Amino acid sequence: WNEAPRALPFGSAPPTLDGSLVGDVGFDPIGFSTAPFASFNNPIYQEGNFMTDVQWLREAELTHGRIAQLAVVGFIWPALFGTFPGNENFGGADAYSYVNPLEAINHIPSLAIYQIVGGMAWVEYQRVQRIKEQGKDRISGDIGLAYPGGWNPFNINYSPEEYAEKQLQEIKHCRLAMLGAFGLFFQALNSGEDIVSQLSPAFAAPEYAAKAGYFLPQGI
Amino acid sequence: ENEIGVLPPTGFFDPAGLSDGISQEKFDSYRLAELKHGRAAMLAVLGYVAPETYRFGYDLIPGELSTNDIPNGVAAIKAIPFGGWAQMIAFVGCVETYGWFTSPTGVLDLPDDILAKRQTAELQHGRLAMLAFLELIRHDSQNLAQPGFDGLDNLITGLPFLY
Amino acid sequence: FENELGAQPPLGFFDPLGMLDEAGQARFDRLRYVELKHGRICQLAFLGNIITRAGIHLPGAISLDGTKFSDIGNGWAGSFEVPKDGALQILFFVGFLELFVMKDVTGEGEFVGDFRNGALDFGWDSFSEETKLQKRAIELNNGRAAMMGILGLMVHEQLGGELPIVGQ
Amino acid sequence: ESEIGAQAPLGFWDPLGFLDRADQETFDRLRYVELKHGRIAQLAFVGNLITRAGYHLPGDISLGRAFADVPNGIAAINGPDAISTAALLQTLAFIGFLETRVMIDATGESQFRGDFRNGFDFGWDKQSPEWQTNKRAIELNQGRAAMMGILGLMMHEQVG
Ligand code: CLA
Ligand code: CLA
Ligand code: CLA
Ligand code: CLA
Repeated sequence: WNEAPRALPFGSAPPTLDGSLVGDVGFDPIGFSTAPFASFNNPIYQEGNFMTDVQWLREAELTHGRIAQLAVVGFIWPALFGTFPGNENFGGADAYSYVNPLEAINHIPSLAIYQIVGGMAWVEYQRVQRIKEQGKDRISGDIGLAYPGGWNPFNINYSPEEYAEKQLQEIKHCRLAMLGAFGLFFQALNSGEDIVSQLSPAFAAPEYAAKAGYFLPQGI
Repeated sequence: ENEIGVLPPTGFFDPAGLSDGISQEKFDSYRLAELKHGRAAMLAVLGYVAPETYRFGYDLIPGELSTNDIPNGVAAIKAIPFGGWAQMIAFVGCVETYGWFTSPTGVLDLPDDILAKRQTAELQHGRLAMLAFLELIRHDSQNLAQPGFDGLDNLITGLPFLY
Repeated sequence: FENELGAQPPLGFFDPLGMLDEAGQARFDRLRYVELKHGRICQLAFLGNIITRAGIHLPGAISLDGTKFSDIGNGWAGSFEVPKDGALQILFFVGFLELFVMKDVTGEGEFVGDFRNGALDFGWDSFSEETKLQKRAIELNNGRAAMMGILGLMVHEQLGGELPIVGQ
Repeated sequence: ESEIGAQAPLGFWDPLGFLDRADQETFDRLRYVELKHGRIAQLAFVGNLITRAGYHLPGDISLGRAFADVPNGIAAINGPDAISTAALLQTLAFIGFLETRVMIDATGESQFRGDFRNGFDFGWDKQSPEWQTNKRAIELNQGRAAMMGILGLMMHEQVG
């Protein structure tokens, strides 16, 4: 094992991290990268045509991170910008009026849940197809969003260095957003309130501590 | 004689001479017991604290006997029906006798020195957890047999921020 | 076996349990035959169940002693009011269909499940080479979907609840 | 594969074709499972009959409950008015300890998987040519019959 890697400068990192994958600093004290995580019971495994273990872990990291990135804004938005203009002529019985994120899950029509689940299933069926058909040449991410060659309504083009910089930004935001989403969820659970109704009271003053006011007459 | 698990706090700690001569197979069997007992103790200490705040909300018997209701500690073995214990022990035996629900990707391939250090650490943490379990059940049974005895209140005397 | 039909693009060849591994040819034929039989049965059962739940019932569905068609319920519990002898007659008819008619009674075996009685063709050589494969696929897959759907309907009927779309 | 187990009107009886591929180890494992299930089944059948007759051990099982107080049948282990869970757990532990420390092969008698001589036997030595075969066809056979019988008893006592 290599010794003294950036991050954990008094520790060690496995030899499998190397360079390659963007975002690599050497943070891997336990392992998880020297084990066949993409070969044991994988039903879509293809001998001599699949990806490596660390790339599989990167795929998992990207998935968890993108979900968390969406989830943070999902937690914050309805409480601060107001609810969706929906619920009109829907007979929802103020379903969308609720702003506590842990309460809205018990008041939405089942059609919304099933639509979300179906959309996710479709997206990742496409992802599975791409993974199988791309062989042992995996560009990571895939799913064909806005890059030349795939779907690209805005026709985004980037120089290779710009593409690498975008990849680095994406991975950093993914990690930070995972931490933030975890924190927001458990804060809201323990406090029993959304983030805005928990932070706004602690902005100016408590009611029992503020002074009565100014009553001194003027002109005397 | 001299194997993994010897640390400077003591030097051999074999007062009763339970090893003496024996044989290699007997010592290997002893070590395998020391590990299994230690891992079980670690898991038990960890799982004696978790139900104090969380509790999966499923029904052991459909209709009654929700996990939200059964008491925590040594009073659970009386509440849970015998069939549940039988099924759990059967599942553990399925895990142990066969290789089911076990994956060979957790063994890892660490270098020799890292492996030795981690094995010693595993043994030490297990050995601490065994005595932890001893105090835990001592206090629980003493308080349950006659309330008020051992005037400290609540399960888990340490970590008072739970209550 | 990794190239036969049923390897739809979405997932490709899919054998998680890996029961095929080493096999001859009777095993694959038997598996395909039973899969196709289950698919056809489930398609018919699902269509019947959905049309009965839709609300339209046969005016001629009445049985002995009147037993107006509107009295008959739906579901496994809702099927416990038909006369015993009528159900025995239905079972005897289906068993007869399994003993005769529903087999290859000519000796032509272009593929498993191509009974056709060698006499009731509705136009087969008209289709192109690829159209045969497409129709055999579109069939099998809809059979698989019907199998899963009817199992879900039967399970949730006894479990108790409110499935979307369908009232329940 | 024609060995002990195919006789009595119907010969090799494998309607579902489990042994279409077959192996020596697979057949040995299946035979051992069948034999163990059969032995346990006949012992349980005898025990259920004898406790149905009315006989009971003297004394008390738990703290203040005689052996003759517990119900007869399934209700003994599960349901209201059953044996205390502690006693059942300890009896199960005793059964497990005896199973894992008593009836294993610690000497090397081998022969058939399921032989637990360990040097202790009565007559399985002097006799040799064929009494082994017909006796084994009995041991297993009776096991099958008693297995069906105990299953039927459980069915009846659950539905009756
Ligand atoms: C602490 C007690 C203890 C211990 C350690 C053992 C240990 C062992 N027993 Mg054992 N046994 C015990 C008590 C014990 N027994 C008791 C009290 C009985 C009843 C008298 C049995 C009856 C028994 C049988 C019949 C067999 C064993 C076997 C075994 C061995 C493997 C067990 C295994 O793989 O896990 C169990 C793993 C499982 C996955 C369990 C499968 C459960 C099946 C599939 C379901 C059975 C139906 C269910 C019980 C009821 C369904 C209800 C219905 C409404 C659905 C092992 C040496 C087996 C053996 O020797 O292997 C060749 C074997 O065949 N035992
Ligand atoms: C279950 C089967 C199924 C399948 C395979 C599909 C498949 C499809 N639907 Mg669809 N749909 C379904 C059920 C299904 N649907 C149901 C039940 C409804 C309600 C009646 C709809 C309503 C619907 C509409 C209205 C539309 C589609 C569309 C589409 C197409 C594009 C989907 C897409 O990109 O969304 C992508 C969706 C997302 C990326 C959302 C993901 C959001 C987060 C990140 C997922 C997080 C999931 C979370 C972890 C789950 C836990 C939370 C939960 C407890 C709430 C695709 C062919 C669209 C189309 O063009 O088709 C014509 C379209 O406009 N569907
Ligand atoms: C000695 C171990 C032990 C024993 C005997 C019990 C026994 C019991 N626990 Mg418990 N528990 C344990 C450890 C243990 N637990 C641990 C380590 C945790 C922390 C996760 C918990 C958390 C916990 C909760 C939150 C609850 C219980 C409850 C219960 C009771 C109901 C049975 C049940 O659902 O258990 C469930 C038992 C477990 C979940 C333990 C699983 C441990 C195995 C070894 C995990 C194996 C790996 C796992 C499948 C995932 C793989 C990860 C991968 C990295 C390998 C029962 C008395 C319930 C109750 O009513 O309390 C009174 C309840 O609500 N337990
Ligand atoms: C499809 C599989 C299946 C089925 C049909 C069942 C069925 C049942 N489970 Mg169950 N279970 C399963 C899988 C399954 N389980 C799995 C995978 C787990 C996780 C390990 C559990 C964990 C579990 C728990 C924790 C409990 C149940 C209980 C029950 C019973 C519900 C209450 C009842 O009917 O009281 C009638 C109950 C009886 C008449 C007593 C049944 C005695 C059992 C079946 C004997 C088991 C013997 C064992 C498997 C083999 C011998 C021991 C082995 C060590 C050698 C019911 C018989 C509850 C229960 O037993 O309530 C009493 C309960 O508390 N189950």
